[PDB]
Amino acid sequence: NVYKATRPYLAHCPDCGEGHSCHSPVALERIRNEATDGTLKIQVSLQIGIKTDDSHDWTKLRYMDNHMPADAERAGLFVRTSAPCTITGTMGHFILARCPKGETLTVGFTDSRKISHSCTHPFHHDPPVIGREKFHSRPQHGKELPCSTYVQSTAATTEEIEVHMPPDTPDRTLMSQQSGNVKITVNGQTVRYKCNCGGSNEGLTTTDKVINNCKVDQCHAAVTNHKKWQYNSPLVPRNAELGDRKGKIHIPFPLANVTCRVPKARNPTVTYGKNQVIMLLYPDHPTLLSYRNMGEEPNYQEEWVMHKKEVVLTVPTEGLEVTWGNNEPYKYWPQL
Amino acid sequence: NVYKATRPYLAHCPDCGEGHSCHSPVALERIRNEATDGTLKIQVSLQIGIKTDDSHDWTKLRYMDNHMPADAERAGLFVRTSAPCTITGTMGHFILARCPKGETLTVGFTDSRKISHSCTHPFHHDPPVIGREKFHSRPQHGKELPCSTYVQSTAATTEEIEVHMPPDTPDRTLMSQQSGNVKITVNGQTVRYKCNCGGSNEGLTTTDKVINNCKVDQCHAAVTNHKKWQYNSPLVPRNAELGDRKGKIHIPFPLANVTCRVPKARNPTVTYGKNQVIMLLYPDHPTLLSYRNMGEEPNYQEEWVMHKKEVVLTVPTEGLEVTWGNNEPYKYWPQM
Amino acid sequence: YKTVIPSPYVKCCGTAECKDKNLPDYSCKVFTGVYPFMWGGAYCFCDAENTQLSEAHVEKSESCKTEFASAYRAHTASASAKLRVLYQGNNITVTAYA
Amino acid sequence: GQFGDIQSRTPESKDVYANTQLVLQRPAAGTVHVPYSQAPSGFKYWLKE
Amino acid sequence: GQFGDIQSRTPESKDVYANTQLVLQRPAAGTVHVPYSQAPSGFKYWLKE
Amino acid sequence: GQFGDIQSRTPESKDVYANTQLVLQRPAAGTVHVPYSQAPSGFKYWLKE
Repeated sequence: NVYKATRPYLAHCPDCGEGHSCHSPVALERIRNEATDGTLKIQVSLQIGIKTDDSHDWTKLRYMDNHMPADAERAGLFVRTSAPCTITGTMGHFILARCPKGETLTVGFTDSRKISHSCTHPFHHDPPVIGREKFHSRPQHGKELPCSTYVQSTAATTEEIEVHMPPDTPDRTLMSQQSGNVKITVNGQTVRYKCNCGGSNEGLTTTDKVINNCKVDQCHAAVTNHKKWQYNSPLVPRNAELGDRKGKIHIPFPLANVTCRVPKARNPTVTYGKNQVIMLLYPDHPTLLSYRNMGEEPNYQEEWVMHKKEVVLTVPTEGLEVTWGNNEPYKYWPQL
Repeated sequence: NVYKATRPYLAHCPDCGEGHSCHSPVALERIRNEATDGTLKIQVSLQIGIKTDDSHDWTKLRYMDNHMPADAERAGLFVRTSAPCTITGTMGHFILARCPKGETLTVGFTDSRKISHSCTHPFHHDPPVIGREKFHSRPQHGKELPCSTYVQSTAATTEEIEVHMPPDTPDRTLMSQQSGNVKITVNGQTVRYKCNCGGSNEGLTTTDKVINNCKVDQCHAAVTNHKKWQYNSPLVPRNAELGDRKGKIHIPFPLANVTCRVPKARNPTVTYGKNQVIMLLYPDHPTLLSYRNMGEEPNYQEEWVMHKKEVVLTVPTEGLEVTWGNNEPYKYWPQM
Repeated sequence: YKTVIPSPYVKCCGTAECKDKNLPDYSCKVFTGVYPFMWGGAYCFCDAENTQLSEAHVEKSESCKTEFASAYRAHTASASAKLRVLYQGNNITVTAYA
Repeated sequence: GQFGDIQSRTPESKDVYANTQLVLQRPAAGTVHVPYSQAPSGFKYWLKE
Repeated sequence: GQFGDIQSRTPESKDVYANTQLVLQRPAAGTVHVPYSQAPSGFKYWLKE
Repeated sequence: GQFGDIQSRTPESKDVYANTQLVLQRPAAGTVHVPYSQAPSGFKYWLKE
């Protein structure tokens, strides 16, 4: 249970809502888009499918709430670009989603206190249409084309992330300006403190401490817990009394080449003439039309047909090959 | 509570829902977009933050409901273009909102009877290009540039509007056929009546009146507003027994010069040649490219780079200055 | 600019008259045979004997104090320069009118 | 519609010059409103071009 | 695909003329459907062009 | 930014060649992050063009 040493945490966000930056528990880390099918591998600050007591529960969510981790609902979790996204997998920091055309990715959830937090990152989403037809619903039976997707195998293989120790979690809420002195409120936790002022200016306290004649800005505290592990996040600071000491853990949902069933453009209204071919193209989505001569000079010509179009193509003695979208090339021969 | 004297009224709408035009209490008047940051100043038919008894309550809304003003909820109020908008200020007829790219602006709310009314106006929204880069999502940290927005301070200062007496509203539901006579049911409102029949056939009543031997079709009533105040609107007629007698009230959300945060384009792959400079531009968002000669003839040229582009620029003896987005101008000089 | 438009004077069973006002871009017009409607029905009693006075004028917007462009007439120019001098092995800054 | 459609001495000045080509239109059937035909802001157009 | 692909005497007429170039295709593996290749409505195309 | 910005002998090879023009930038005020300027994937660009 690799989740024994593993744990959750918090990070910073560039957009928590209405263009304002804050420290969000749903902070975005890495948005992977290696899959050719359109599936996005989103890395978040919180953990999904695990409870605060370290137990598997698919309906529950684990997020960081002011120094302590708290439980939330799986139904409250949402992903969106320009319109809502369909979630196709959740485990720990990772979310799998199929999103429409967008310029900014948004990931959010709802807590126990009925308060919604969401992180927005600028990301140009535009999956490369598979095939030559822009369909919405996937067919059960169709043309087999090579593509890529993230598999649902949980097995510890292939891909891996770097995890380091979370020495002492910084917390400014532990210090308070008591008139002209600084009070350190422990709240049944082991706190490591350091101050610029005289007298006691270092140590590891288990009890409430007070620093005489000092300011909150000239002090620093943080909870200790060098017993849990943390992932190498750029949104979390590096451990002070540590160089490049780090660990590594295998990650689920790897990228693998698969097969996708696409469609084919509808045949156009074809009428023959004296050494020429007339085509009435009716495309439902942007369809590519290409043609070449079957002789010495091929003279390749390509054009993206989008609207109702009539094309007149000259057919030489050698022959003319016309390719209309994902359909097999149509061969034409004149004579006489 | 300046909302004691002031009141609300009704108007017309071009789209209340599903492309049908009606008389909406959430009717759109003026949509101001002078702020460079992206803030929109929306003027509506109803009043927010004021109750029917003329008292300040931020959780309450005041809208017109068939001749009489009624109370609603602040939480029910919504603004949207293509996706929902974040409301950053509400006071009276004015709403402040940050909206994404859209072609039609929609403003709505929910009443006491749990019925939702929304007004849609065609408006081309596309926050101007503050700087030299056309980004979508706003960054938390970037280049500081001067801009303007509407602040959320409710405080009665700076801007103001004109107010006065309102007109009379028509209402056939005020008259009733009591056997062979006409009964005018006031319901605690000032009503102006006129009839074809003899006796009392004119006046301004505050009490329930009865017209003996008359038909409902031969009469006509309408509510009026005098004890209350009204804003000098060009869509409402001027008070007959009044010249230029008017009052004035301070308005929320004034315009103030703030600071916008932008980003700087990434350095381009630069390769030097014989009196020429080659740049491989890779823009993430629409970035402006401008260049000039550092001599007698500057010959300024500007172009918006959006895709992968290779640009060859001639460098004269005097020098060539190239500006790529929000980055500092790159200076180039000829050599051997 | 700000197109200041007040509430239109709807005269029921009568005629309204335009008053020539000394205001920037002042525009006035009276429309005959108007039958307007409100929430509870018709605002006027008469069918075709009603008029509507529509008055308007152009003013400077509230933004003019902040958002504005200035039209200047440049006459002559006065030159002034910041000069660095390495005098007695030390750099000295000189700022004076040219 | 051009740069200078509205001319004032200073941003706080009292008297202003205005040439915007403002004409009132007849209101819609059973409607209370002031419809008008006017050339758009020359300053707003200049700020773009 | 052109204006006149379907010709009838009156909008309520019984007999009609039709030249649409309709050809049936073989159905997909383990699928019950009638796939076909036909030139789109000439009237609908004309209404646009 | 071109085809061959990253060169390796086999898909399972140990040693790799890399020319991507990677330069580190100064982080934002009161922010912990590693900002950088690097030419986009030549292979991803080639797959499109």
